[PDB]
Amino acid sequence: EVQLLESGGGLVQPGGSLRLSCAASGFTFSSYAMSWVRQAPGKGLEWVSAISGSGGSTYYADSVKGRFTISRDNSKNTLYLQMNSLRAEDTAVYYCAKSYGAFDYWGQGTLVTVSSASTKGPSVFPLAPSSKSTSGGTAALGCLVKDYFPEPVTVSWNSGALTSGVHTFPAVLQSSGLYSLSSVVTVPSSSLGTQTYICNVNHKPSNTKVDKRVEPKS
Amino acid sequence: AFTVTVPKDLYVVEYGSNMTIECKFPVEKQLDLAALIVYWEMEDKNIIQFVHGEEDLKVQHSSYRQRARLLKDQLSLGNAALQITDVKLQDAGVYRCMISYGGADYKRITVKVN
Amino acid sequence: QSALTQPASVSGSPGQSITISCTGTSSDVFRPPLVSWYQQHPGKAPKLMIYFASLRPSGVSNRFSGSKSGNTASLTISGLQAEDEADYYCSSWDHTGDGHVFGGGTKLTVLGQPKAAPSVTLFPPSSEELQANKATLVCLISDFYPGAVTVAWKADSSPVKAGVETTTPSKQSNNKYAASSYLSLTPEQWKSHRSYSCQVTHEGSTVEKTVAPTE
Ligand SMILES: [Cl-]
Repeated sequence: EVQLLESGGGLVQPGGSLRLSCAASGFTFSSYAMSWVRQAPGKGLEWVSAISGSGGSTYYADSVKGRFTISRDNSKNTLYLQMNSLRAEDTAVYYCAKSYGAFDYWGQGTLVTVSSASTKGPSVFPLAPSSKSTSGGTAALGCLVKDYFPEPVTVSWNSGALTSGVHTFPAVLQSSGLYSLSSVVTVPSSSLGTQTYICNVNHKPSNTKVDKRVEPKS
Repeated sequence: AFTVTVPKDLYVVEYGSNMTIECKFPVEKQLDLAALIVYWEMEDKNIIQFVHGEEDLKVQHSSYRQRARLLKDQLSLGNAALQITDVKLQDAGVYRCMISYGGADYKRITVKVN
Repeated sequence: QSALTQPASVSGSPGQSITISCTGTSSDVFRPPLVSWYQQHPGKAPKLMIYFASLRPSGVSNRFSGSKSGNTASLTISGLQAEDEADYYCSSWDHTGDGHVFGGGTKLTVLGQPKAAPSVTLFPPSSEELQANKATLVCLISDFYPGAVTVAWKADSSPVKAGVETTTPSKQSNNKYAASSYLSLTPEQWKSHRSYSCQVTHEGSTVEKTVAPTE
């Protein structure tokens, strides 16, 4: 199966540099032209750059000409975007796309945030289930991921073993310029006190990985 | 700059005869048909779809069924050649070839039937 | 400013046709026989629906079709389903045949959806957070439709306008909406009230949850 995995995103200060990579598999990489397409948070798709199958021809949107360079390694099946002289306007999710008449395959994207604000990892606090209001049927417990920058944070439960009934809410950008989110899971009220629930929070920009055990209060 | 060219933009054909119209595209000697897409259309009716190294006849419009074929021996030379057999008066009109092989472009060819 | 022009939004009842138009600002940006269409669901990557104005990739539903007329391209969706709610983008190859341009996108709304009341969950500050001399009340609102709510906080009968941060509602996978509201307070404020309340109003119907230091 065709796979395109982007990597390299994160927080960059304005005027700084970043290199994105896209590992391709499942097709003859050197036979296809490849592109980078970006999307600013909440906005539309913008084509950035294209490169021919051999790497001999490169094309750029006028907004990135002279600052970004597209390249490829046809032996490692990898596509690159070297970004220099970054500006706040370049903040976007960057997608790797295979060109075959049209963009038939896209990667899942990598977020690039160009800002002069400093990184801050989150503080994680459990949202304990109400053993005060037990004997019903379903109980809700969570994880509060507070005061981080920049986006994103990933949250999983029991290292990926618990996926059913999990709802991770979109972050709130507060007036401080910091984000905060919560992840909740509804479980059988009969499970509490016997079943272990741990939220796994990862905030790659700050190298913060936190595991928090959520216990019923009592 | 991917460019498709036509040796002729107009063909005059006799009723009942066979006709072959061509579009040319750049080939880099190490031809990979898995990257080539060839599409032929006449007045919004699908004629040919050569995708993934295979002619997809499942989408062919009724009149062009069993009469229209892409000459696959010419693809390796950079030639998209559409052969239509037993030409009818209804085959007169504007045809277009859309080719993708890295980049993409298209050309129009008019056919007149006597 | 996108080189191609499409409608900002399109709305329509289910089990019905709907057409989104794409057009250019010049020949160097828009060539109808080379138009592609993409579907993008919330938080997901774009998906190719139509290429070469009318060709459908393997896997794409026969309900999706494309056409062209003059200097115009169109995406038609037949037999509208709720799962079709997504953003749609058109794209074209440029005059050179190497670069690309995109339309500004069109948000598709399927108008049949029945009203759903919000499910509200309110959490008090955790003991661990209180130990760090901080306190945050967490109000989680989900499964509501349409996507518009107003949130009000109360400190045992008094409206609280300071320290409140609320998200704009976001579309969930089931096409309903979610939002969250956070109230920041000092541990002293949390312990100096009988209780705190999160009150959410949705289509003139109020859903309230209350939490207290001893509950
Ligand atoms: Cl663009």
